[PDB]
Amino acid sequence: EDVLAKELEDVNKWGLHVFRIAELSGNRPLTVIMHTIFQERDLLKTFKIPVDTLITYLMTLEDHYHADVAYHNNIHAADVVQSTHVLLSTPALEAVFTDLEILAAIFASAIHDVDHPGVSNQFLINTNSELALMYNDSSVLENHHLAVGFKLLQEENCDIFQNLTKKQRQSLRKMVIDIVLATDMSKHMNLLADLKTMVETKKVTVLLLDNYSDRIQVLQNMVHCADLSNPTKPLQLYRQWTDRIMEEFFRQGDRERERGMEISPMCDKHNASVEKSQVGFIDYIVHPLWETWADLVHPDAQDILDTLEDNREWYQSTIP
Amino acid sequence: EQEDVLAKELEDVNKWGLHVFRIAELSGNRPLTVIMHTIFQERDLLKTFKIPVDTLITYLMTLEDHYHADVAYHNNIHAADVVQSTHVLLSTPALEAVFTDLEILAAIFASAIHDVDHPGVSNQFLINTNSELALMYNDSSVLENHHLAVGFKLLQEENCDIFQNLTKKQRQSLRKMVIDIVLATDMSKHMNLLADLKTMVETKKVTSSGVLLLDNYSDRIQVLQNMVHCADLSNPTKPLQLYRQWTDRIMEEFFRQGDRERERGMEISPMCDKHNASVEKSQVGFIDYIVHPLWETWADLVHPDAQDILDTLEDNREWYQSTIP
Ligand SMILES: COc1cc2c(cc1OC)[C@H](CCCc1c[nH]c3ccccc13)N(C=O)CC2
Ligand SMILES: COc1cc2c(cc1OC)[C@H](CCCc1c[nH]c3ccccc13)N(C=O)CC2
Ligand SMILES: [Mg+2]
Ligand SMILES: [Mg+2]
Ligand SMILES: [Zn+2]
Ligand SMILES: [Zn+2]
Repeated sequence: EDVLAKELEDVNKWGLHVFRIAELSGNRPLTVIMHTIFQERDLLKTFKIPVDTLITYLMTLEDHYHADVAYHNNIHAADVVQSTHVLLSTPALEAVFTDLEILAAIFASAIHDVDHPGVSNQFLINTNSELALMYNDSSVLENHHLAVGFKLLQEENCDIFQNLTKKQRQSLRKMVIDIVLATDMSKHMNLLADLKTMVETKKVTVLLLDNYSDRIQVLQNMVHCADLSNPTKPLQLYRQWTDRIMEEFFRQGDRERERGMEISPMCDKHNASVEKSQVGFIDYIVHPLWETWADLVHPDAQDILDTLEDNREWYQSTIP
Repeated sequence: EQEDVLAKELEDVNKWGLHVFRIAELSGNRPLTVIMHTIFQERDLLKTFKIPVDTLITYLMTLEDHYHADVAYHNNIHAADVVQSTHVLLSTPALEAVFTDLEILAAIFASAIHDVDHPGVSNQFLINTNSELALMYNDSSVLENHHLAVGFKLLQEENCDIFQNLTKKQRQSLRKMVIDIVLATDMSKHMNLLADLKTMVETKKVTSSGVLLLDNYSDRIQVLQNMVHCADLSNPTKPLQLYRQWTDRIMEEFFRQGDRERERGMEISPMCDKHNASVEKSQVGFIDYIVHPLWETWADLVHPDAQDILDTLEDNREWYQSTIP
C-alpha cells in the first residue's frame, strides 16, 4: 500500500502508471484516482463534498463498470479522468473554466462509459437490443452511461452534490450531459469541425472564450481527446490499450459473424491487422484531433503530440 | 344500431372536422383503433404491407390502452385526432404521388404513437421534479423519446407486430422515419422546425404535375415532420365546437399541473395557474405566436389546398378575441 502512494504523485503527469495503480489498489483505480484528483484540485472543500460520500459513490460507480470487459472498464474510466485532469491544466487556458466547469468535466469523465457491455452502438442498434429500443437508436450507450451515473447518486450516502445550490446542480447536470453525449463516435467529425473553427477564430492574450457555447465545445473536445488519448501515452501503456480494445472488438465480431451480420471494421479476427488498424486510426482520427487540439493550445501539449508521432512511427515499423 | 351510427360517422374520415368525440363514445372509447383501422382500409395498407387484420386490431387496442384514460387532453382521443388530421393532410393535392406507401405508413403510425403513455404533465415539469423519465432521457425530448420507446416496444407483444411482413430494409427505413417524426413533436424544436419550413417554402420546387418536388431524405422527412406537427397543433383550425372542447381539455391538464407545481413550491408554468388564468387571451396568444405562423407557412407550401383550414383558424382567432373585451 505505500507503492500506491508513490504511484499517485504522477497524477499531474501524462503517462501515469494506471495499470500498476489498478493492481496495487485492488482493482480500484477509478476510486483512488478520483479521490486524489479531488484533493489536488481542492474540490471537496470548494463544493463541500463529504469525503465518505465521495468514497461510497465512487466505489458504487466503479462497481458498475464490467470486470469482464477488456477495454471499457474501470481502468479506462480512471485513465480518462486522469487525462482530463491534465488537459484542464494546459497553460493555454489557466484558471479559465469555472470551478463548476472543472467539476463537470471530471465527473463526466468518471461516468462516461459506466455499465458498458463491450459492444458498439451499431451492434446494439442492429441487434434490436433493449438499450437501442429505449434510446431510439440515438447515442444509445452514451445516454445509458449518463442515466446510470446520475441514478447512482440516489443510492444510500452517494449524493456527492448534496451541498451544491439548486442552480449549481442544474448547471452541472446540463454540462455533464453535453460532455458525455459528445463522446459518441458519430459526433467526432462535427466536434472536430468546430474545434477547427475555434482555432481559426481564436482570441488570446492564452485563450479567451467568452460564450458558453464555445467553452462547452472546448470541454467536449477535451474529454473526447482524453477518451482518444491511448496512442499519445508512453508506448508501454499504449500497447496494453491496443491489446484490450482488440480483445473487445474480436469478441464482438464473432457475434456479428454468427448472427450473419456484416462484421464491423477491425472486428474480424481472421482478416485482422492490429498494427495497420492502429496506424490508420492515428492517421484518420487521433492525429487530426490532437493536432487541432495542439493548435488551439499552441505550443502546449507538444510533448503529448511528440509521443503520438513517435508511437505512430513505431507501429508503422512493425508492419513488414 | 350503435354500430350503424359509428359506421356512418366514419364515412367522414377524409374530412377536416370529423366528429372525433362522437366516434370516441360510439366506439366504446376506441377512437384510435376504429379510426386507424378505417384509414388503413381506405389506403389499402393491409394489402400493401400484408398486415393481418387481427394483428392490426390487437396492436391498435394495446396501443390505445397505453394512452391514459384519466388525462383530459393527451389521451387516445387526441391520438385519434392527430392520426386522422395527418391522414387528411397527406391527401392534399399538392402532395399527390409524392410520398411512397412506406412514408405514408410511417407518418400515420408516428401520429398514432406520438403521445402514448403521456402522463399529462410537460417535459419541463418532469425535468424540474427530477422524474424517473427525465433521468432516463437526460432531460432531452423526455416525453417524445418515451412515446417512441413504448410505441415500438408494444409491437413485440403477442400478435402485435403489424410490420411482420415488411422487408428488413423497409423496417429499418420505417423505424428511422418514425423516430425522426415523433422527435419533431417536442415543443423545443418548433422554432427551428418552422424556420426550416419557411426556407423550404421560399425555395420550393414543383413538378410538371404541379406537386411538390422532394428529391432527398432531408426535404422529404422535413415535410413529414411538419405535417404531423401541424396535425398535433391543429385544434384551433377545427370547427369551433371541436376547438372549444380541446381548449377545455388542455386547460384541465394545465391547471392540474399548476396545482402540483403550487403544492411543491415551484413557479407555476405559463397558463397553468387557475387563480390567475385567462383562457381566452391564452388561446389568442397561442394562435398568434405559434399556430397561425405554422399553419400559414404550411398553407403556402401546399397552396391553395389549405385555404379553408387557414380561414377557419382565422375565424376562430377572431371569435376568441371577441370574448376578451
Ligand atoms: C487503443 O486503440 C483504440 C482504442 C479505442 C478504439 C480503437 C482503437 O484502435 C483502433 C475505438 C475506436 C473505434 C471507432 C471509433 C470509436 N470512437 C471513435 C471516435 C472517432 C472516430 C472513430 C471512433 N473506440 C471505441 O470506443 C475507442 C477506444
Ligand atoms: C387547445 O389549445 C391548446 C392545445 C395544446 C397546447 C396549448 C393549447 O392552448 C394554449 C399545448 C401548448 C403548450 C406549449 C407548447 C406545447 N407545444 C408547443 C409547440 C410550440 C409552441 C408552444 C408549445 N400543447 C402541449 O402539449 C399542445 C396541446
Ligand atoms: Mg464511450
Ligand atoms: Mg407530444
Ligand atoms: Zn471511453
Ligand atoms: Zn400531441
